[PDB]
Amino acid sequence: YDLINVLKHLQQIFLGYQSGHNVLKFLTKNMGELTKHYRNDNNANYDKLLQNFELERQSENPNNLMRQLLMIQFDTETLPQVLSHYLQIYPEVAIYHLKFDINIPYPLNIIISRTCMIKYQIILRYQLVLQYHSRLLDETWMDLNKTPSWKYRGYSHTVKRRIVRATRVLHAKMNHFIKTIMEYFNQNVIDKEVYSLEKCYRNPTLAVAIQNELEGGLTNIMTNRCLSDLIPLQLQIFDIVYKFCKFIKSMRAKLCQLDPVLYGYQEDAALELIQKLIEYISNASSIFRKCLINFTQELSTEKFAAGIERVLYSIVPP
Amino acid sequence: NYKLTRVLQEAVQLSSLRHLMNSPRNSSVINGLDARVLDLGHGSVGWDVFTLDYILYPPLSLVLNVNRPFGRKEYLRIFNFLWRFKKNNYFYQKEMLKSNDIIRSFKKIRGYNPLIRDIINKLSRISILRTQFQQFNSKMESYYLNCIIEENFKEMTRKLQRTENKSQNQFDLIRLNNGTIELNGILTPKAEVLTKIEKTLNIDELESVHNTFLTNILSHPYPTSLVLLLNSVYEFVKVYCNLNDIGYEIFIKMNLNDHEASNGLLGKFNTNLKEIVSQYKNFKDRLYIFRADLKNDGDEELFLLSKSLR
Amino acid sequence: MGGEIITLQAGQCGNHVGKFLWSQLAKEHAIGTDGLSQLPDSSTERDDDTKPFFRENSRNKFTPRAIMMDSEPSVIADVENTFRGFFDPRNTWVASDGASAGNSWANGYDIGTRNQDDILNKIDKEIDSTDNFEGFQLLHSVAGGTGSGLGSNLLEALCDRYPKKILTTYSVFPARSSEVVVQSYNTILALRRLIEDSDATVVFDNASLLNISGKVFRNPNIDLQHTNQLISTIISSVTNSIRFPSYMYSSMSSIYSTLIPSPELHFLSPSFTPFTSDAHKGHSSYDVMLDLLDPSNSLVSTAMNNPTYFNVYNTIIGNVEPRQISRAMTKLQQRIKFPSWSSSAMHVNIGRRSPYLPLQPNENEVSGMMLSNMSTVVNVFENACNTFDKVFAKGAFLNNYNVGDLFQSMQNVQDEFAESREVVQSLMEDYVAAEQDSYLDDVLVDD
Amino acid sequence: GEIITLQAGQCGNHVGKFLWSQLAKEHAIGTDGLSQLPDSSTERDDDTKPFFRENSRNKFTPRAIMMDSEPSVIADVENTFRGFFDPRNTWVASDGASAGNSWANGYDIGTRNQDDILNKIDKEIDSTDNFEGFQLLHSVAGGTGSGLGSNLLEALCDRYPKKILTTYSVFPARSSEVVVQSYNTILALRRLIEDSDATVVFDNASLLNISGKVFRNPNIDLQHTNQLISTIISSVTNSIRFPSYMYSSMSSIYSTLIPSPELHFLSPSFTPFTSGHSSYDVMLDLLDPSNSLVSTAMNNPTYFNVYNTIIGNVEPRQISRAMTKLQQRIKFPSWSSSAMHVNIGRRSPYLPLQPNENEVSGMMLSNMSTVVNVFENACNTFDKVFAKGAFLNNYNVGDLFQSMQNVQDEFAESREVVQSLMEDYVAAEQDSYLDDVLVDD
Ligand SMILES: Nc1nc2c(ncn2[C@@H]2O[C@H](COP(=O)(O)OP(=O)(O)O)[C@@H](O)[C@H]2O)c(=O)[nH]1
Ligand SMILES: Nc1nc2c(ncn2[C@@H]2O[C@H](COP(=O)(O)OP(=O)(O)O)[C@@H](O)[C@H]2O)c(=O)[nH]1
Repeated sequence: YDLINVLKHLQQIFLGYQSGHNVLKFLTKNMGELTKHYRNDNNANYDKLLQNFELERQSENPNNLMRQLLMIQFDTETLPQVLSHYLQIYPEVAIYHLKFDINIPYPLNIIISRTCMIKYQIILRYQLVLQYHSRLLDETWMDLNKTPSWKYRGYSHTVKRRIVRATRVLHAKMNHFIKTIMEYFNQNVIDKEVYSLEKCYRNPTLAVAIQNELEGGLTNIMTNRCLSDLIPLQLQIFDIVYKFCKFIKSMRAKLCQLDPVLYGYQEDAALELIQKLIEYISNASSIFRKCLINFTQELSTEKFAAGIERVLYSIVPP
Repeated sequence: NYKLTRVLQEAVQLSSLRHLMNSPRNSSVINGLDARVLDLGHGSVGWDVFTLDYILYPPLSLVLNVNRPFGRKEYLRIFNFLWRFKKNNYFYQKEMLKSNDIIRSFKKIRGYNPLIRDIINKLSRISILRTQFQQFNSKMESYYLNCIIEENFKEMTRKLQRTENKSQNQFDLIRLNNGTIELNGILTPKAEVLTKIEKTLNIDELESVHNTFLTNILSHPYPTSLVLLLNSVYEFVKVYCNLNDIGYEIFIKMNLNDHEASNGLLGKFNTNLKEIVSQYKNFKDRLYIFRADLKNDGDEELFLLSKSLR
Repeated sequence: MGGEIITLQAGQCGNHVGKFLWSQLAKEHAIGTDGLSQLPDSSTERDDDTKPFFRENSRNKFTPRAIMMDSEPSVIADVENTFRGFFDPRNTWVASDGASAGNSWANGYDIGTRNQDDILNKIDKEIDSTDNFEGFQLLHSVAGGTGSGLGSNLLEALCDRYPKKILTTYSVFPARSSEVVVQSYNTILALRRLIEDSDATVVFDNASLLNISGKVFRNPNIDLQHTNQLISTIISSVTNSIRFPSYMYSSMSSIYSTLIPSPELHFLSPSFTPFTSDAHKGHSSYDVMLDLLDPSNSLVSTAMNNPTYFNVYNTIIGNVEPRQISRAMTKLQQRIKFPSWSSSAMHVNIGRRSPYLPLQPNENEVSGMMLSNMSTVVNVFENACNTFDKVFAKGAFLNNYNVGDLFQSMQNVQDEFAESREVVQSLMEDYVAAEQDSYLDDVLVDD
Repeated sequence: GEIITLQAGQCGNHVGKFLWSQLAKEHAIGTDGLSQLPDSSTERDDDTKPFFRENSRNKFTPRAIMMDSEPSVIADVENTFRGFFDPRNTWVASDGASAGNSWANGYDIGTRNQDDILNKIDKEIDSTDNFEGFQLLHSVAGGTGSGLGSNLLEALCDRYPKKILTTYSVFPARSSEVVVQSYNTILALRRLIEDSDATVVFDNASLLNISGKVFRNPNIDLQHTNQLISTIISSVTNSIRFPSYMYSSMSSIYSTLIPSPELHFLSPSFTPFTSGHSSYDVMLDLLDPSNSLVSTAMNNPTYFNVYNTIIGNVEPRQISRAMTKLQQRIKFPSWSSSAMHVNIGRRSPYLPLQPNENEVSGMMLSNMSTVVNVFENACNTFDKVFAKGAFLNNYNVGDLFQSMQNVQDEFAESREVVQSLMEDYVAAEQDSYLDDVLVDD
């Protein structure tokens, strides 16, 4: 059967195993409609994304049967809502409802149980959503450093500080934190499981042991603090990063009012706008940082984790 | 009947097919070629009265199922559809060549200064306007055949030779209407045996492939959207046929009689010119709507057609 | 809707090109140098020859449906001495007096009428060989006064003798700015008559073809005998849809219907993908066609000054994938410019690689060609324009070319010349009107 | 995400051929364009696509253009390797010439024929799948660098305003010629500073110090050290070429490497290897300035950003322990609270870890304050000679030809732009530089 290739493909699909270019490829184009689904009804044009995926499946490798069998469905319940049934995960007291699954033939289905598929589905949704938001922030960085309105000159130190440096300072902190989490999750969680599975194929003697490890790793991933402590807080981290990204993108136009190139775009009106943009950054940076530090402190009381320390290091100031 | 059948035979001889018609290893396939006359509910119509046929005899009749009274003779509905495009090709092709003949002679003689200039270019522009009408049908004919009939045909022919170690697509999934695509007919781990013979089709399987083809096209917004535009091209051509004959008489008679006799030929043109303009505008708006229908369908192929109409 | 085609060579340029053409056609259909089928006869493939271009006899000899004319009898003979049994000499003829042959104007224009019966006897005998006749195709050079004059007299005579038939030509002008002073009368007159027939032509100056032959063949010594190969691939592929027909194209009548909506602007500008006429591009079916729009591989003066297109035709040959080429069509749509008047559908066919060619080791080595109707095609013979402007504007050389008692009066010479210049200018007037959107309102808004 | 590399003169093309050779080896793709891998499998665990074009015949060439003013250098690479290059995409200067090793020379070739170099670049982009930012390598002061490399950045900014421009900068004059090359360096930097999005500096001292310790021929300086530098510049794409998940693209990495783009130059640190062990030690070994690529006396510099990718027999527990020196040794970014970022694994499968090997290698790069030692060399040199009249009046080509006024103004304004870079390296380490950013807000 070549089960090794099959599972490697499954890992390539749900754990992102050596798939950085595939996740970025997935996001390419699709992010344009993905941002609309939590801003729309259940009558949303899900079909447009489904077609984009179908077209990608047409342009696919003939031997990678695991991709050929892969499909996207939409729920109405987003991750924190579906995850409300888990005892360790606290609900809000909602952005993505995109989910992937696979139809498995019996020779494999006996291994690839529905339980593991559910765990794979939910783990991937976590990985995808985090990658999604990480990507928005990265593209925002490139927009910041490309767009002429963000490269104004000779206005004031007040604006260079309150708009440009303030944007970069908050952006960098957002970036350091979201990336460090991703690094932890892969380096100290997923890599270990992929590795463990490779170890279990070293002339294994028992089929069951393999099956137990497959389930074992999926649980080890699901019970990690990066999900259990983070989800209730992730809700605010993403909402702030997401809105910030929108904000910075709109500023590609709004900040034209700092340079003569603005010419109704007049300077007193520009000051009203500039100060409103300033307040936004101040309020957003204040709440984002305070929420993260409150959490950083809470996470420091739990001794439970190599990259948890790394994540906390990335947020705790000098 | 003598003429009807004699012509069918001539058509083959005329085509490149003629050498296979005479081939010593075959030849006989051509003998199944035949045709029919339709009672259209009217005894004097022409054109539409015709359909082409082919008759299978056992053993071939057992596999290729050319529909008989048990069904609707569906293969002739596609023939007639394609035939309507071909009828169109005849009608506009003849008239544009008639127009070029008129032009070749119309511009042959120039007299009485500017007066000649006032007319002429008025009618060469019709032949130019006409291009939108014929391009539409030529391009759609291409679409229907090259993107549907030919593709499904190729599908059948790919299937038929898969036996000889062709691409190993053994990942046949069944799409359900609810969006779930579930593997089936492949419920085996490639049937790998590890420790170690022709995938041919039997008679019913071959018959199935034939019926599959018919289904692939028959089951492929209305088919009549084409008809509105295809009929508009025909109506353009019929008006145009009259425009070309009047135009030739202008060329000869108005120049034997320098505006001395048959004055007012352009009055019949004005009636006919207004109709081609109206038809043109209707054609352009319906074509615009057609592209609108294409984008409002959701099919990537129809989006390509909307773009490629440009 | 279609029919047989008789080709014609008129002047040595069509014989040098003609031997490359016939050689390639012979390869395409396993014809051989003696004209006989080179294949074992398996009685397969309905398209084993093209009825429209050849007359097959009991020896399976494929007699070209062609007439060969020149003013230089040794060129006719050398092609006959190449096609050693293939090209039947009964249809060849030399239009010549050694004394008149060196005079490009007098040779052509005197023979066009003086020898009209010799020119026509070969033509009428072959047209009457069939019932389902469609048209003629000539290999020419406007510089080639021999061809200009007999071609001009045939353009008019055949339009009158055969009012509904298709009459065309492929015309190669040398890329020379000063060698066209002496050509100032026959090249403009070739146009004076080419403009009179909407079927007449695909035009080129060999400018880029010369430069192409010097980069693609392993021979930097660019010359006609190393460039006619490129001419051969571009012209041979034109009839691929006739030779190996499918659905839309099988004939010149069909090609005409979709490529030249305006009888007035029939002059086309050619290009091609790598070819095997004397080649393996290494790309997808969409990329090979995109390169056809790149002027650096135009067969004529290359870069055009933002040309406006009135109509573009393409053919792609090989393992063509309709989806790949959809990327190409989208991309070409953003490069081809036009008024709403010429916002026609572009038409692309799919041809067939002949079964008698060496088997292609990789079916994805897709090739192809483009023909386009553009306003800037008038720049192709710019060198002739430069010298006929200097000459015609002055009334230079009237009858100093020994006009054959036609327009023997200098004023009458100038009047013929004036008509040829009226044609040059009216050609561009129509190309400019063709760049208008309002062109459409003139007969739709108005009555 | 396709990358096209632009190779400027001897710098770009020699390192380029050494790099393409290193890649020819790493992907078993072939120095002659013919895959070195067996045909026993149709599947791969790498991604050559972004750097090499696959032909219809499964043959390969790099996505790169060799620079036009130095046809003898272009020929060196195209003729030595040949099968692994595609000369049809290479622009050659319109006059077949290079009018001196100077800014004016290449700048003028570039401005005069900007359209022709762009037409070759632009046509290749159309043949690829989603072009990803431009990669450029040059000697900042040289004819192909200060001259054409500077012109390319300007040309690319207007033709491809939506793409990322990333460059590799190598050390300025290593000899007394600095009194000339420092002027070219400064004009070059004006363009590099104003137009690029990101870059990096490679110091001669490390090429030579490494050479002295790694080659058995210690007299090697810029030649052959080009292979050492090409193994250094491999870490830049390994996560793409032997794909990973964490940092798989340009836009996903630069936001992590240099959040504040004016300080666009990174300071690499790398342990050389032939073509020690533990993740714990390879990470820690790169904090030692002797392994840096911009070596100086500042053994106690501050940092704005530190990043590292370790490839090999990786042990995450060791990485966790190595982190102790992140906390103890990196002077904190008191102005921005940044922290070190990492990536791991993806050893080329065709150059696998050998039996009994637990070795790892990797690249540390950082945005460090004390990197002025590879820029001031020109800024504080050309100006003292310049003030006495430019020493490049024998390079009066193009803009320096048009007027002596342009000569003096281009040099002086460029120095001011460079001075801003020097001012920014320093201002950036002050807490007061950014504290007011959020306090007065
Ligand atoms: N491409 C090509 N051009 C030719 C050839 N022979 C002559 N020409 C060109 O044709 C023009 C002269 O016409 P030519 O055929 O020699 O004179 P003709 O015999 O009176 O028709 C000039 O533009 C020549 O460059 C040839 O074999 N190939
Ligand atoms: N690291 C490195 N530096 C080089 C190399 N070749 C030249 N340089 C340096 O580049 C600068 C001169 O640039 P160069 O490339 O030779 O001139 P160009 O051809 O006009 O661009 C000086 O700083 C040289 O030390 C090389 O192969 N490697």
